[PDB]
Amino acid sequence: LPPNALKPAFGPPDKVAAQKFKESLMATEKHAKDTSNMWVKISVWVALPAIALTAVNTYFVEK
Amino acid sequence: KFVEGLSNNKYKIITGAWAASLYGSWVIVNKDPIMTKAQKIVQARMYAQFITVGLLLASVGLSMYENKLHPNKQKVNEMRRWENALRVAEEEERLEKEG
Repeated sequence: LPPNALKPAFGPPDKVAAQKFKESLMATEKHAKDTSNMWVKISVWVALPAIALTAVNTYFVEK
Repeated sequence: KFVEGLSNNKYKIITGAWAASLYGSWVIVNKDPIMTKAQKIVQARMYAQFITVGLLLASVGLSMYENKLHPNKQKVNEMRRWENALRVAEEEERLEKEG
C-alpha cells in the first residue's frame, strides 16, 4: 500500500488537441471519399481506354 | 531545321521533362494539404510518369518525323568517319613518300 498510488497521473485533460484530433479523424474521411471518387474516375476514363487501345495493338503483334 | 539539333538531345530532355513534371506537379499537389506527404508524392509521381510515357511516344513520333530528312543512318556517317580516316591515312602516306 503506497500512499500516492491513487492520485491521477496526468492532471487536466486537454480539450482542443482532442477536438483537433477528432476533426482530422473525420476530415480525412470526407477527403478520402472525394479522392476515391476522382481516382476511380481517372482509373476508368484513362486507364481502361489505355488497355483498350494497347490490347488491339498487341493482338496484331501476337499474330 | 531545329529537329535533329534537339533530337540527339532526346533522352536528355525527356528525363529533365520528367523531373520538371514531378517537381512541378509537387507544388500543385502540395498546395491543398490534408493528405500525408507520401500520398502527395505518389499522386504527383503518378501524374508525372503518365506525362513522360506520353511524351516518349511523341518521341517515337518525332523519330519518324525526322529521318525522312536523310535515309539509312546508323551507317551514312560511319561513312563520314571512315571516309576521312581513310584519306587522313592519305595525308600521311604522301609526305612520308616525298619527305
